Amino acid sequence: MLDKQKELDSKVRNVKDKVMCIEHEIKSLEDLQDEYDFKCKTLQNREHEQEQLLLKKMYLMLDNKRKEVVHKIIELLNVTELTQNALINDELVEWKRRQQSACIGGPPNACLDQLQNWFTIVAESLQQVRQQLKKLEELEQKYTYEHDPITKNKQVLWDRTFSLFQQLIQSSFVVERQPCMPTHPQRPLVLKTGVQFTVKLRLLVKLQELNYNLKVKVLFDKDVNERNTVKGFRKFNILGTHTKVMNMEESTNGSLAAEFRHLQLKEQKNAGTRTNEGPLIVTEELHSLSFETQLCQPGLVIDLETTSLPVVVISNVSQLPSGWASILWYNMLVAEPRNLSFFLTPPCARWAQLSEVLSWQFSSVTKRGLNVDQLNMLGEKLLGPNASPDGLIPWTRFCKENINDKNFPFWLWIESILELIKKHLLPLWNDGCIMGFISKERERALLKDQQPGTFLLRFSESSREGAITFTWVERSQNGGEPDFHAVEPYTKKELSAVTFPDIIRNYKVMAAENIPENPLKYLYPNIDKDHAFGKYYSRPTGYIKTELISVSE
Amino acid sequence: MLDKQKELDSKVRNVKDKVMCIEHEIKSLEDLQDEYDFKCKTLQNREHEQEQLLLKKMYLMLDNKRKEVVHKIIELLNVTELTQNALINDELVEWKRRQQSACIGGPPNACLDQLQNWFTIVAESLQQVRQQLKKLEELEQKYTYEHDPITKNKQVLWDRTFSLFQQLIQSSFVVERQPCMPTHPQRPLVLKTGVQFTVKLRLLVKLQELNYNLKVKVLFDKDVNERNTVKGFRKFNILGTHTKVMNMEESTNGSLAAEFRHLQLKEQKNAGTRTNEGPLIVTEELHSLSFETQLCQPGLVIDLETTSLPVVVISNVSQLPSGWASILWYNMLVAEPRNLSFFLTPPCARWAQLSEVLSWQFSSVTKRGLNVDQLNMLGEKLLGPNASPDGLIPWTRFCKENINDKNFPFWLWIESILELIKKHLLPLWNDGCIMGFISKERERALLKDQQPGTFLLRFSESSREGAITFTWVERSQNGGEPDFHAVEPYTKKELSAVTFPDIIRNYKVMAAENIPENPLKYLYPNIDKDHAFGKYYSRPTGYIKTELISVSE
DNA sequence: TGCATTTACGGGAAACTG
DNA sequence: TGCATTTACGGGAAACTG
Repeated sequence: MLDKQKELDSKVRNVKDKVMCIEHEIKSLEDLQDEYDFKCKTLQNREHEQEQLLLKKMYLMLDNKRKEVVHKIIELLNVTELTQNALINDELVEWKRRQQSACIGGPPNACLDQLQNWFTIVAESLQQVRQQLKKLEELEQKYTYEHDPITKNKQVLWDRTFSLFQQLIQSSFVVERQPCMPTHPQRPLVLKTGVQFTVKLRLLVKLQELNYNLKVKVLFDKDVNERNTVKGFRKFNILGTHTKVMNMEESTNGSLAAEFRHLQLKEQKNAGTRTNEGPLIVTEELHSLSFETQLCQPGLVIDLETTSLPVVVISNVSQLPSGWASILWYNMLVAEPRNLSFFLTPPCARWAQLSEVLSWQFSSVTKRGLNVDQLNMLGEKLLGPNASPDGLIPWTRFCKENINDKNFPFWLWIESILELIKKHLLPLWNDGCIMGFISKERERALLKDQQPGTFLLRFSESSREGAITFTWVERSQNGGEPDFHAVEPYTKKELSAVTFPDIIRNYKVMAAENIPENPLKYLYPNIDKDHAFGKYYSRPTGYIKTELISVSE
Repeated sequence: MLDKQKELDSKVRNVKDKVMCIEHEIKSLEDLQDEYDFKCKTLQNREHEQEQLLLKKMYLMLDNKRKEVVHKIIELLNVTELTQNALINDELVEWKRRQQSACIGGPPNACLDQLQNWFTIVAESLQQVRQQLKKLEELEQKYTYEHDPITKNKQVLWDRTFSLFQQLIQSSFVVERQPCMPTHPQRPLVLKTGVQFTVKLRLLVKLQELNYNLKVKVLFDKDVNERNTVKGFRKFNILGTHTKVMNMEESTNGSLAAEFRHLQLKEQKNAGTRTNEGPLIVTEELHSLSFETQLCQPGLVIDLETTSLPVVVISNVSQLPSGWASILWYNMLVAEPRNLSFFLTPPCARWAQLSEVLSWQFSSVTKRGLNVDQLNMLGEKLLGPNASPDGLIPWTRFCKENINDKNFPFWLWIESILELIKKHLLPLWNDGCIMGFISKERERALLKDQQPGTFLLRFSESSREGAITFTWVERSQNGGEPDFHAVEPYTKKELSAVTFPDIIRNYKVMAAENIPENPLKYLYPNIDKDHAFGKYYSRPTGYIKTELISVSE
């Protein structure tokens, strides 16, 4: 809450206060050297027409006061550095991690307003300290003498003030929204050669003499040593309009921003790399956008510069799945050190950290993430029976390496289930009708429940296209549980034709010449089908109407 | 058969024969002026060391023989013109119509070999007649005299021979295969901005001193006055490599050809036309490819030139349907006169001519066209109860203008039915299982047939997506026909999910608590379902198998 | 020879301009 | 304001190159 923000805030007032205060002192000193000027100039020349002593004791004040002014700036400057350290190395830093996490889903990041505020106040305050060092520069360029407080102090001061300004502005230039294809908005750090994508820069030092002044140019792979060292490294060029100029309009509430839309990548086919497909890493190489600009002024010439988070580049949305797998692993095990050679030695993740991201994956796309018992199932797929919250899942295991006995990788498996929910199960998923992930051993051991006529909804473990199922329980006459019963899993092909509610409503089980049955009374504990799936059912010389319907035996 | 071909052929021998024959005569004359030369030259100068008369009577022969030579070429030339008329204005002409018809489906066109033959023989023969006019040019450039048969004849002859050659070669240059997108091979005169398409030129005068000599360049809309006169006329540019050179290799069996692949159109967005969408004609404007080249030689400089059939240009295969509608109507009511302003006043077609094309539409895509009773149904849709084979179907009626009461045009309706067969009904269509087109009045009046358990397959008349149905007959107890019965039509959406054979195999009709029925015993006259659709049916701790199935009530 | 990655095109939907 | 035509992108399959 206001744990730091209050502290921090406090300090920024402190600066602002000190700067005014200098500013009186400068006036009063701007007076007293005049007053002297007047009285001296009438008294130096005088005889052209009871002690006292004005000239000897009073002069003193043209010393005293200047000393007090000079020493007093120095105190301000020293403070300002403390402040500026707190604000650049904690405050901003923290926001940027917070944003890293927003990208792979996770708690949404706060606005850049509060920050923009501090940054701008401390950046105004310096600017004022700039001018007074020039007003004192003036007084010296009136009157000077043996030891002139403002002749020893002049250059060190000037140099500090600018040193400070420079660090300050440099740090403000920041990627307010990282690169993204519009047609893929939950998937923001993967690009495809061809499609257009958007970036937003933003400066935090909202002055008004920086309006239509800064011209940002975009670059790509600039200074990436992995072009020479890594065999097979692709190369590209940005197509759209790069240069934009950064302006207060457009984005509301000030914000001195620049929102590129219409940017594109194209590969640089030049043989060259010769696309060695026997190299170090598949297309999970990371590549980096860069932005550049420069703040030109009377006596000022600041180069700015920054960098998106590492990006992945693909050709075909076929790849996107595996592509997002790489952006997860990096924005989860890396603080920012742009480690474009990360996948050469990709470290292991702890189960405790994995799980909360796996959850984020569903919470972002739907309206409900992965509960506890669910997670324990995927726990055990990766980790074994002993699924401690410390266990280490290696990057092979999560992504390129078949599960226990199957012909697919684990991440590809979830990725499909996730795609199925998105386009055929949202309503049932939002509303908690689906258990989804549950072992076919704890699923029996929870169906010695009730009325021979209860059924769960699972996700097939054996598919690759991602596929829902259902299981129910009978009475076998032996005085015990049934073998229980599950139907071959409904994938997209069936589901496209009739809905999964409609399937359930009307399933039959048939014979030769027997009235056909309907063995689905109860959803999980006790819910009568036509209440659980009530609201999702569709609808309730003269063609006769038909329905599709799924049937067994 | 060999009705003309024999005649024609005959004549071409005639030419070839005459040319040899000249050729002896030229030799024997090439001798007799020598012989004279020898005897004269010994006798002119003689005294430097019984009558007779050699010099006076014999000389005569240097006249006689030359006269006979000269007159004799003239006979050849005169003949050759007759031949060349027959071959250019009937023979070629006919082939080209034959090809026009191949494009909208129809009897496949013969090879260009036979033609290539004639063309080449008559084109060799001239070439020889070229040379002898130069061998006689020589004899004159030996010896001459009062009336020299070959001084009056020299220029007229020379000029004729070339006049002839020129017409001959000009006519050979011909579009052996008209433009087409590979991904759309039954639809060859419609192009889409973006896709690549192919053309083949071919010359018919297969000489060997025209190999890597002729460089064909492609053009587009060249000399099309409908760019200035017609408001809204689009414009374009060919992208790929235009110039190709025409070579004997590549295409086997000689053939001096040039097969462009990789050609593309792009619109010329330049405002300009300003895309007035209140002009004369929708995108059914016709546009024309042109080919050009030039046959450069010692003393010869022939410009060649030709033109594809009019083409239609679209943006999106959405349009292709209506697009093909325009290519049908033109290659059916127009002999070739490139009437790019045809759709401004589009004439009416007679039912007799329509029908055979409508048939061609199915015969081309499947393996069976439209029988007689079928045609009579579409007869009556367009024409009325009185569907004479002379009735006039106007172009509105066939294409842009709703049917009697419906919300679609007739051609769009067939176009859909046609698309349905192509991707879900081929086998049943090939094998005559489907009546398809039959009025819902003659369909009752042919189902007071038999065992309450017969059913046809129709095509819905009310769809727009194109949709099959089935109807069957009962027994009502009243001692007469049933109301009969038809199911709401199965379109692509159902059909994609389960097949139309599988539908039929298992349809049920259901109740609350009654065993469900199967009212489809017999296909049309008497065929037991499971024989008619026998061969098309699919197939005949442990998931339990299901099926989709269509059900009524 | 096989697998990985990229291209090319169809179809659907949104965007554009008259 | 509405309709026609074109663009932009996803997904599937073929083509390419190591």
